Amino acid sequence: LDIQRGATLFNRACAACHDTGGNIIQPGATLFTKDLERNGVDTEEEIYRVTYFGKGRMPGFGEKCTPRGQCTFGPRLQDEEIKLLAEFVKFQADQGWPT
Ligand code: HEC
Repeated sequence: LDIQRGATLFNRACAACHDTGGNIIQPGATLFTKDLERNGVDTEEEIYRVTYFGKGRMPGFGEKCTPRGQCTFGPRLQDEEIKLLAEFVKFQADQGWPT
């Protein structure tokens, strides 16, 4: 994957909530491997799905995310952007979110 492009997109679309792989809103639902595993989402395909459709307090970002209330009120992300993000998150989680 394009690490730098992924990092740039993550840093503007995700980082304020998932700061350095964390979760400033919801303890226990970080992007670290152990939390992803406990939540049943430690795969690229599952990370993509939750990014696309959202879950609870997390908005989803997909073009076809529905209904409006469960999705970002900002611009939707393209499929290719969400794929890049899912690959980036999986890679970072595998690496332990290096600083
Ligand atoms: C705050 C407004 C958020 C933004 C912006 C993004 N995410 Fe998020 N995310 C947020 C919450 C509150 C949660 C927990 C939802 C729940 O009730 O389970 C999540 C969860 C995820 C997960 C799953 C993590 C886990 O179960 O341990 C992933 C993979 C995830 N979020 C990814 C992600 C990406 C790629 C984002 C940018 C496009 C993004 N989130 C934005 C809060 C917020």
